[PDB]
Amino acid sequence: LRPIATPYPVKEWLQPKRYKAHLMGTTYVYDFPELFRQASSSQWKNFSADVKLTDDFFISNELIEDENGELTEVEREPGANAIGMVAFKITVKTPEYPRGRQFVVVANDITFKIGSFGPQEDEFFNKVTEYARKRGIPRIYLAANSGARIGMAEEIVPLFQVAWNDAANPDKGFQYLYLTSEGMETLKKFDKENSVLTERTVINGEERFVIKTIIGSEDGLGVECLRGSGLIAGATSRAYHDIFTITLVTCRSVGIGAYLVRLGQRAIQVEGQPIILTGASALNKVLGREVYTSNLQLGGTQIMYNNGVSHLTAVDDLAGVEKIVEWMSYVPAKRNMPVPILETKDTWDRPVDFTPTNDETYDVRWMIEGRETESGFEYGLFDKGSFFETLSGWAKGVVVGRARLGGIPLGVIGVETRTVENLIPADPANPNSAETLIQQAGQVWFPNSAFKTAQAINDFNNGEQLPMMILANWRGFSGGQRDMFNEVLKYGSFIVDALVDYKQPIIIYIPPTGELRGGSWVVVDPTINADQMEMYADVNARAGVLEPEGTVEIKFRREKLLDTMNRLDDKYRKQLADRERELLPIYGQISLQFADLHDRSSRMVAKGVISKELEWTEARRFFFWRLRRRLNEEYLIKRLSHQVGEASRLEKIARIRSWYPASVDHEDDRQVATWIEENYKTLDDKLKGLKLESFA
Amino acid sequence: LRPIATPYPVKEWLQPKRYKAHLMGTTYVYDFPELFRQASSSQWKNFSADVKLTDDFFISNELIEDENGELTEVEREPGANAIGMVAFKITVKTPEYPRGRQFVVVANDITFKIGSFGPQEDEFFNKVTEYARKRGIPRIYLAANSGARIGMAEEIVPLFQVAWNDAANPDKGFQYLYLTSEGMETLKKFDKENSVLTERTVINGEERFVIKTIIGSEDGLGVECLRGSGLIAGATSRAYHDIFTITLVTCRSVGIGAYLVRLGQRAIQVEGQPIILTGASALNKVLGREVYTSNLQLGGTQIMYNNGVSHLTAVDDLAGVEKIVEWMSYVPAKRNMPVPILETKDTWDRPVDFTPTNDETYDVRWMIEGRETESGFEYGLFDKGSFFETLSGWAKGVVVGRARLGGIPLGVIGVETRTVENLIPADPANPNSAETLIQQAGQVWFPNSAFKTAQAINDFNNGEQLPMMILANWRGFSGGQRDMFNEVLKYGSFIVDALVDYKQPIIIYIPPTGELRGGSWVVVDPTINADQMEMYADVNARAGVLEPEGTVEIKFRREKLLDTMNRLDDKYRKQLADRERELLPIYGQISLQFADLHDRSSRMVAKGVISKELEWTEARRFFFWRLRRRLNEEYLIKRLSHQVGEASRLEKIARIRSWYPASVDHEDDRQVATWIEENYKTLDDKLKGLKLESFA
Ligand SMILES: O=C(c1c2ccccc2cc2ccccc12)N1CCC(N2CCC[C@@H](C(=O)N3CCOCC3)C2)CC1
Ligand SMILES: O=C(c1c2ccccc2cc2ccccc12)N1CCC(N2CCC[C@@H](C(=O)N3CCOCC3)C2)CC1
Repeated sequence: LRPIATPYPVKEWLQPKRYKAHLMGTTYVYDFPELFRQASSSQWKNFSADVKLTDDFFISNELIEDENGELTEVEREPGANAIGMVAFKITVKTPEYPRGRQFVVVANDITFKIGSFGPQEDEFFNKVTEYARKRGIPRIYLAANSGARIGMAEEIVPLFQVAWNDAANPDKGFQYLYLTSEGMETLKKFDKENSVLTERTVINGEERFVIKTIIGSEDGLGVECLRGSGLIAGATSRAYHDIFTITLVTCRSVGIGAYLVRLGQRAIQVEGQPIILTGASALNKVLGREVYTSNLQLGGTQIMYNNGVSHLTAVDDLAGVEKIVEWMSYVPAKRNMPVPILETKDTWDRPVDFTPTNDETYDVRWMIEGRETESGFEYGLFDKGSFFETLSGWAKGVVVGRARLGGIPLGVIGVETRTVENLIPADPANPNSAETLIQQAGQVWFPNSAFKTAQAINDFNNGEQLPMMILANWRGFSGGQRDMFNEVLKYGSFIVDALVDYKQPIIIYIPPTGELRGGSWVVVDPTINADQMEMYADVNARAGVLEPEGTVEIKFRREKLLDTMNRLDDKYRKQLADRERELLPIYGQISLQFADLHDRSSRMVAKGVISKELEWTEARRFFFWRLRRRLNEEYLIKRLSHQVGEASRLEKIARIRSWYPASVDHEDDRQVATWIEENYKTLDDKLKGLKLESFA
Repeated sequence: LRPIATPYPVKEWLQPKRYKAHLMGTTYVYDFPELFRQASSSQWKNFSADVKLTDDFFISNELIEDENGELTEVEREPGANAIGMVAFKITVKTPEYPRGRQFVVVANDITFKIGSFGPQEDEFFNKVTEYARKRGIPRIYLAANSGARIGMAEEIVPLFQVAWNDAANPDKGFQYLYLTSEGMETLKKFDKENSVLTERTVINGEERFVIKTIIGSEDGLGVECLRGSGLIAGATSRAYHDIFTITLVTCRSVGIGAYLVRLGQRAIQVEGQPIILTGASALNKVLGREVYTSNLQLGGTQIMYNNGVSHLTAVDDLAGVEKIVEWMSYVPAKRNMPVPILETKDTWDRPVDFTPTNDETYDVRWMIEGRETESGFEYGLFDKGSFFETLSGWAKGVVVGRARLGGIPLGVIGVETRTVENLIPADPANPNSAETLIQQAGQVWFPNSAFKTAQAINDFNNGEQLPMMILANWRGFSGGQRDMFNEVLKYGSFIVDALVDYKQPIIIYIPPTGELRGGSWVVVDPTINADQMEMYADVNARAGVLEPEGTVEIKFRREKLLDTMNRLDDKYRKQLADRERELLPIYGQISLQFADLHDRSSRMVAKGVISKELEWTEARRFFFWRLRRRLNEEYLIKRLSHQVGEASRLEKIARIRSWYPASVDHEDDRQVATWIEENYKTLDDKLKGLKLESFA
């Protein structure tokens, strides 16, 4: 016992495994539920400081397999785990779910066989994933591992013999490995006969048992660990489409560990804990030369957070747990439950204060969440303090996060107007390599930002099941050689695929000072998914195939411009060339103005390509009710889908709207949401009555 | 008329549009059905040279919209198209479908408004896509366009007026654009009142109508073209998952044209025809300096074929049409029809001649299709002349193509053992750029090859609906800094997602001299999709978590090695150090051999991670019947799925197998396929009898 004379018992002595986990720079597995309790309690303090919490607000129950391999809840002492994988069922009362919400936490025990994955850990991880999926509840994975387990048939080590070419000269080589009769008998005696595959031959009177294959009695030596890794990789790929999956890299994640991080998509990486495939030491042995000095050069935050493999970084385990808990606050309690509404001091009924100007640089985050000013806080489009930005280390030209609109949680995609830089590191493995700094202008989709946009859309859709708003402001895709060669077309196409798959309301809004041109409009147009998408343009927004300079270059050429000079200039109507030179700069400005006059939201409304033209200051009030009306109609569309089996979305929606009182303006979002919420139980009775269904 | 005195009528004079298309270096739209007829006739000649074909073997009928916008077949003169998009319904008798197969060909008319996409071309393209999809038939798109159509309100051009700050000095600036009463009246007279949005003001006695927005009377000027582009982009994204989609880049594909190429995935690019977003001329104007000299620098084959955006290149239009027709020969006639069997002179019943050796370099294509030798042709795993390689210009470390196994079409993925190089071009837009040459060793998955593998899997699955064979031979993923930073984890994960989605039989086969290690096994293990996947290892294959050098380094260290010296060496059992130095190189070899003895297919069988260990020479005979048995059982599984609605795959398969005569060995593929094919109609009666179904 060390240290002596402490006020309370030495927890690292009662369970020496806690000390081992600590010695490896990570939280001991059994102490993670306590971190979730601390993080959950902080959520309450930040929400309503006056709330009196009691320990019954949070329950953690360890899940273990029974005799028939079925998961069951247990209350046992920490460190009793017979396998290197542990799980907990968490039931927490949160500000968004005051009566309780549930989730599962799976974790590697780094103190158990270095946190390696053997067949038993793989089958348990899979069982826990299926458990989460069956219930529709989130699956949190805490990664702290050495990858797939490795071994050798340790029983064959003291028994094997070598068929030397020349016994007196070992250096001269060997023919094969073999066992003797006494070697064979040793295996027979310990019931390990099938540990080797032998072939008997007689050499100079003595019978040799030529080892043809070594199998081993102990399970979890090789391929069986690789099979199990495959099983859990496929399980995670499926879980991502079904439930909310998130991973916290808590010590290091190797091989299958690294793949699991990616397959669950949403990842929080603790500073200094690497996500690696092959370690730096092993790589130097493969390369010959001592190339790398740390695993952080391969899988640190400097790699993974900059990549977008790590969505967020955390200073320590508790910060990571706090970020999981914060992220989950935007997510339904379970699959297909409504998005969790959480109204704060910042009500829907107010104008938007922060307004962008064409002559001034702005951070898009100011439009999203507002900004502090010497003269007071300028509120933005979304609820004050609700913006939770993710993928913040990668493709900084797009800003992705979760936010709340008068309490309604949603995914937000905004455009960074400021030029962004990123540094490609020099790989020590190549002596003829140097670090490159890449600049990328704002309001242009590059391969990385196109990938980030698609990624964000998919992550809001799967598991999170959130509605979305895109504050669309792109001049197009980068069509230059570098970006075309770097497959910008592929990444842009992922955006289309991501929108086709979206199952919740989408709002595309071209903001004030914003533009949506050529290829950028194509990839985000509401006809991609008419069931979910809707588009709005601000009165101060712009849109067209080309920018005014482009339109003029193709459609308002010199002959058209000179004819305009002939019409509008008294002097024009060699003495022409001198007036041409004088007039040309201002007539170029006239044609640019003529072109820009087509690019207005009024033309967008006239041509029916936008639902409405909006005023930014009034957008919060408009979108709050539009979204709230939309969530309600979508709820009723889903109920109707059960009650028929075969009807189109247009048919379902028209039927639901036929139920509204004749006095109800179908175009009034507030009136429509107010009537539905006043009649959920009445509409339910209407639906239960429609159960006069027998259709072939 | 030019030229005079030709033997037959001058087709470029009868229809001057044919000459226009030719002048732009492309085939005239109406002449494309003839290219499909020529290509189809060549298919027959290559299959059975003696076949007598008559014109009734090929039928092309143009599709146009009727009064109610419904597609109908027409026989009209070429060049009569009122829109810049044309379509044809093709009915061809091919070697794999001698009674006929159908498909639709959509194409831009480059002679109609420069092949630009206006709202009418967009609605027609979408209508044709839906037509193809409803019928399950392939959709071939021939791209020859200038992207979305652009325009201005040409009626406002001679009418507009400028509110000069100082009329005598135009250079001093202007306030706004306006119309006069006579300008307003001109619009009123021609029923174009809504061409502008005006606001009347009186300035110095004269009434000015301030132009606030220009709308225009003509449709297809801007945003409406962008909306239509969005519609067709989403339509193509959906079509790719539903039917066989392919695109031939026949002149140039701009903006939406480029996106359509990618969204349909499978693309054949004719040499010298660019896939661009923004042209070189427009880019130089944006950049200031004359940076690019050709659109080929942005979207030529040197970019797109090297990228994997273009799956194949073609020397001319007919070569492209020939490649479409060849690709389609592996594809079912329509969605959910069986894969087209095509037996050739190369029967299933033969050994595999080409065998790889560890001491010699080989091209994996020799294992796939065989190779010519001075002593005769050495047959490979698949049918002679059946290997159709695609994505051949990109990530050359993986070899992807379609092939036939005793007539059975399937997708093949093989590993290039030879080191591959690729040149990243220097972008002229950046003066501080130089071309980089990247070497990548064989049997290692890099970001590009991981992406290509996933891409291939998805392209075999969607629309092609083919079974697949992966001749798995990877040592792992590249875990170095460069590849980790270039998101190898993301690309590797796409492989898992692609396998989870696979709906046809998969065979994973570790070939002779081949290995499957660590991360490479994980990503391809059959537990990822047990309903479709199966794994086999050759008797001369190897597999383990690490390579023997790695296993020794972690599990057969110096203390274990010295104990072995103590046991096996008479002299060992400072005088120790000298013997240690002598023994160490050979004892390192012993431990490497000990480790390798675990890596055998016998351990894989023993541990139940492979279905069987195989002999390469006998693989063709084995796989032919395994695949044929599998296709049959899968057919019966689908029929049963209709007749119940709710039963697991394990339940369905066990039930189908309960129908086999008691004498039938369920493990005998040939006997199982022979019995099913002898009883399809009997099993059908059994299924029709199971239609005593009323389950709640
Ligand atoms: O409207 C024009 C256009 C001009 C725009 C600005 C100045 C001069 C122009 C000249 C043009 C001449 C003819 C057609 C279009 C023109 N476009 C051409 C450029 C298009 N881009 C959209 C955003 C990405 C841009 C791009 O590809 N880049 C710019 C940044 O990265 C390198 C390459 C180009 C936008 C449409
Ligand atoms: O088995 C070993 C291993 C050794 C292999 C060969 C020589 C020396 C080794 C030393 C090792 C020491 C400790 C663990 C594993 C070792 N592995 C470590 C390397 C693993 N790679 C699989 C294929 C890709 C390889 C890789 O990441 N590269 C190689 C090519 O590109 C750059 C980086 C490494 C394979 C597993």
